[PDB]
Order: sequence, then C-alpha cells, then structure tokens
Amino acid sequence: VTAITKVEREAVLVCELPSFDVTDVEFDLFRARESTDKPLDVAAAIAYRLLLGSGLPQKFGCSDEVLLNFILQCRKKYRNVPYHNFYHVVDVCQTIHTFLYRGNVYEKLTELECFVLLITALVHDLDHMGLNNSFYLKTESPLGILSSASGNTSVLEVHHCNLAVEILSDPESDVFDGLEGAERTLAFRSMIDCVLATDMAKHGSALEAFLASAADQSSDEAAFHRMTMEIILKAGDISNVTKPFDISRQWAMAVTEEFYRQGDMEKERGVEVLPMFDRSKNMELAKGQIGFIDFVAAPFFQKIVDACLQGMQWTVDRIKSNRAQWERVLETR
Ligand SMILES: COc1ccc(C2=NN(C3CCCCCC3)C(=O)[C@@H]3CC=CC[C@H]23)cc1C#CC(N)=O
Ligand SMILES: [Mg+2]
Ligand SMILES: [Zn+2]
Repeated sequence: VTAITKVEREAVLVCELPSFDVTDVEFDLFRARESTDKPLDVAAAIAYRLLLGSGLPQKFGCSDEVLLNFILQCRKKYRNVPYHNFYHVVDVCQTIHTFLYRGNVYEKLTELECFVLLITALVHDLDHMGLNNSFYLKTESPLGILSSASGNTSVLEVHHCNLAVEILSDPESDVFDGLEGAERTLAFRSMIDCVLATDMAKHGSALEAFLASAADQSSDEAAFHRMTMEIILKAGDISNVTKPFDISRQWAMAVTEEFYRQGDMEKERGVEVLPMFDRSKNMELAKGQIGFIDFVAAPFFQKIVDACLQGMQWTVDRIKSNRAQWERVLETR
C-alpha cells in the first residue's frame, strides 16, 4: 500500500462534531454527512474519535497516528457504490460500540476481543462492488471462476480478508503491531473468522453454533467467546432496522438500489433474475422491509437477546416499532 500523507491526516483532524454524540443509540450519520463539504473526512473523524474514546488502542499499543493511517487506508479501498461503502462500515463500527457499551455485551468478552471487533468492522466489506456471491458464481465472472477452481464459495468475504491483510502488512497502518506472539495470532484469526461469518449463506449455521455455545458457556469458554464475536459483527451488519425510522428508511433505499442494479446486470448477462432484484416487479419499499424484519432480523435479534444478550432488548423494541410504521404505510396506501 502507498503512504498516507500529512495533509490527508490534517483534513480529518480539523473536523469538529459539536452537538453529535458518537456513543449514543440515536446518533445520526446522515445528518453528520450533510453538515459539511467533506462527508468522507467527517466519517473518518467519527471512526477515529470512537476508537480513541474507547481506550482500546491505547491499551494495546496502537498509537494515534497508526490508528488514523489505518482508517484512511480502509477508506481508499471502499468504492462509490450506493450501500456497501465507507459510510456502511463506519455505521457498523458505531453500532457495535453501542452494543458493547450501552448493551453491556463487553461483559461477555475480553478487552482484546472488543478491540478486534471494532477494528474488524472497518475492514469487513473492503472493495465491495455492490454485487453478491451469487452474481459471481452464476455469471462466471473471473472472481467466480477462481472461487470454484479454488474451492471456496465466499467470494466476497475472502476478498475482504485478503485486503485487510494487505493493509495491516504496512507497519505505518498495523494496529496489531503492539501485540505479542499468541495475542497477535488470536487477533488475525478472530478478525478473519468474523469476516467469513458475515456471508449470509452461513447465517443459520452461525446462529445455531452461538445458541448451542450459550446454553453452556462453561463447557467450552473459548467457543462461546468466538461465537459471540461472530454474532455481534453479524448483528451490527444487519442493524439498520434497529434505528430511528427516518435513518432506517434511508438505509433501506440505498440497499434496495444495489439489489436492482445487480438484477439489471444479470439480465444483461442472460441470467434469469429473482423478483426481489427486479425493478419491474416492485413498487414500494414497505413490503420488502416488513419481509426482511419477519423472516430475518426480528427472529435473529430476539433469539440472541433471550439466550444471553439481555442488555440488547432495545433492538427488538425498535424493530417492532419500525415494522408497525411500515405496516401503516401499507394499510393506508
Ligand atoms: C435494510 O434492508 C436490508 C438489509 C440487508 C439485506 C441483506 N440481505 N441479504 C440476503 C438477501 C437475499 C435473501 C436471503 C437473506 C438475506 C444479504 O445477503 C445482504 C448482504 C449481507 C447481509 C445482509 C444483506 C437486505 C435488506 C432488505 C430488504 C428489502 N427487500 O427491503
Ligand atoms: Mg459483507
Ligand atoms: Zn456489511
């Protein structure tokens, strides 16, 4: 990777965010973006203030300047896509911080596990092109061909991991350079394992393994820590429906557009498209969000909360409240 310059660092350091609190469950990233000329500098400043405010990089030997360089090297590898961009990953990092520290999930994990989680949120979708794993496999795109020949169908998640390793190989952006021996190894393994767990083809497997390990904890403490890390990255990743309605709605507009674009691209390529990805078969946003809530997100959050993450109850309450709002949109169309 090329060196981060003094000017690039300075353009982040000048951002003031008076009147925002980045640790709060009601924090609004859209309003932070809209408040400035330079929304990419503001988003970088949010991630910087959040990580330093935690105390964790200081604990684990990561200097202020290595932390910032890492944040800016992540930023340069995100694309100009509608949803899977630098704003998504800064949102995921902020949200995980709320789960650790307002939902008290930090009680279930070591400090080192918490540091790894927050860093991993920023690398978890590096160089995403707005196309899912099925696109690559069905169209025989070159990365699809490499996946099948190679024997791993998590085409996207392996790519994100390759680029995380690339960034951390430069001493100027290695946030894990203060760790020793076995700890350094734990960090790399954890990071990678968590990123691989974000592929929605493993959603059901991940959730079963978590609920099994939570039913003991005692019998295998290490497997419970590992699964808790995976399940919290996954929860941050699909957290848009746990936010204030107007924030939730903006996220939904953006993801929906990436679905449509994939569908246009498959059609172009002679592949027959599922109707959720088809501009021609949909009108309003409401029914899609109600479906995502009923069939994926509401059961996921209620199960993790009931099994041991009791301090995360507000997520369920806000999901139910957003869903009633979409329901009203439908029945008074
Ligand atoms: C805020 O809304 C949303 C937020 C996220 C997703 C995601 N779905 N899936 C898949 C989609 C195919 C069906 C099988 C289950 C879920 C992904 O693999 C995406 C990539 C990684 C994680 C979740 C992502 C969908 C919606 C929606 C909607 C809507 N139709 O309104
Ligand atoms: Mg992903
Ligand atoms: Zn993601």
